[PDB]
Amino acid sequence: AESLRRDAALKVNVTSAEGLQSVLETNLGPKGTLKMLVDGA
Amino acid sequence: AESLRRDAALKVNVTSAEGLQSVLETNLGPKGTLKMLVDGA
Amino acid sequence: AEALLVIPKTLVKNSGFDPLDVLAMVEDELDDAQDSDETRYVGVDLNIGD
Amino acid sequence: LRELDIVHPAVKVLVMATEQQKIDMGDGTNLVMILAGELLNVSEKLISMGLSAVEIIQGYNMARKFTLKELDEMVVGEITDKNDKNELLKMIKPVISSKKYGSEDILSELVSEAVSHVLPVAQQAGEIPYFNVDSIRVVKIM
Amino acid sequence: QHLSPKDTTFIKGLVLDHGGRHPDMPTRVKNAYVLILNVSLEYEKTEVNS
Amino acid sequence: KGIDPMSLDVFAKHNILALRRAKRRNMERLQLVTGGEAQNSVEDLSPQILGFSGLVYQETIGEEKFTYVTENTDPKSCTILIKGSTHYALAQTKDAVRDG
Amino acid sequence: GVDIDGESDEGVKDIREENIYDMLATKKFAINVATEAATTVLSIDQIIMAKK
Repeated sequence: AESLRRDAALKVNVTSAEGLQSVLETNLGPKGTLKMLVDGA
Repeated sequence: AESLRRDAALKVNVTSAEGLQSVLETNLGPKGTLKMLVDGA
Repeated sequence: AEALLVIPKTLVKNSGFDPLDVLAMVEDELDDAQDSDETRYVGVDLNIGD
Repeated sequence: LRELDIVHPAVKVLVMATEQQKIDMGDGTNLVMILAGELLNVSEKLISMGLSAVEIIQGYNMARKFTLKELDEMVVGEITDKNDKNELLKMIKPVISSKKYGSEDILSELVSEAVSHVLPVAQQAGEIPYFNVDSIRVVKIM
Repeated sequence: QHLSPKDTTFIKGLVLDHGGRHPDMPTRVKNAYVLILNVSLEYEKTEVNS
Repeated sequence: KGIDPMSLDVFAKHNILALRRAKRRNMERLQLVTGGEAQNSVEDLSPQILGFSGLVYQETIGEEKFTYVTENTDPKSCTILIKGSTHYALAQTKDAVRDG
Repeated sequence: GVDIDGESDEGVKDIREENIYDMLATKKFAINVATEAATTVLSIDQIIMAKK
């Protein structure tokens, strides 16, 4: 046999978007949350 | 003070059903595949 | 309702046929049967594919 | 195959089919195993090509019926079943061939002579069987 | 396990395992009468070897 | 029951087919197919006890032999003979017949 | 046919000279057995085993 014919590593691109979605899903709208970021300086 | 939200749990019970479904998925129909099963005999 | 459509998609999956292609062909034939007052049954043919 | 230890159960499938050739016709066991092994190599390229194994099985069934119909047109000669010492030399020669070299000329007259002794005189009669598999015994001496 | 599955045929009556073996038995018998016989047609011996 | 070697030559002159080592459960269904009742004593045998059967021919095989009671007017029974070359071919065919 | 050679030759030779033939009963029976042999292997997509 040879080649691949499976691209399934593509699911990582969708999975990487699922993590960003869950972060920005909570703060959407007037009922959302106020996020805080700290650099350390 | 110990009380929980009763997390969904579940999971693998459905996941184990998907693995068993694929065993009989290709075994159904006239165009399906015939599998060999020999345990200890 | 969506769990009952896996059986016709499974028969065409083992043969390598597109389950979405054979699904749209059956729905197109059922739309013409609803207009007429007759009764005609539609089924999936695995040999030909239609 | 009976003296070898089989690990994978898929190998026993070809072993059971090989024993069928020895029990009934008794000849061609090497033709069955080698041909069955090559059908898997040509089918391996179809798996990588994307062709499903279902249509591959259906393709062999159509090709098998076409081959059996052409076997009747490929017949050259017809054995008269004369059971003559010289006539049996044509069937026995290829059997001894491709096994042991140099003994095909000597063993041709020894085997063909023992067959004509156990067969009676008859023609065009297939109702009553005559030649069995135990009629020929092989002995050895130093 | 002897004959191939392609040569199978339907059996209207009943088939038995161990039949009688004699060289002079006829090949085909048409319109034969079946009679159940419970008595022993073979010689019998005492319970003790003799 | 068994057959003595003395009666082998007697049944050959009259062409009487003899059988031995019959299954007890199979003989219970022979009364329905053939119609004849089991006769325990020949002294009480009646001419109406004899049943009716069709062509009976035995296949010639070195290991075993078969007897065909088939071709009956009112057999009221059937037998499905399963043939196969290998062992798995017999298990697959038996599953397909029982499912049908 | 196919010649084994072993000494020397040019091209191939006629098989009818040595009278090497194959019976139809042997060749026809070997086709049906070899066909069903490879059919079983290609039809099995899964194998379940257990240690003894």
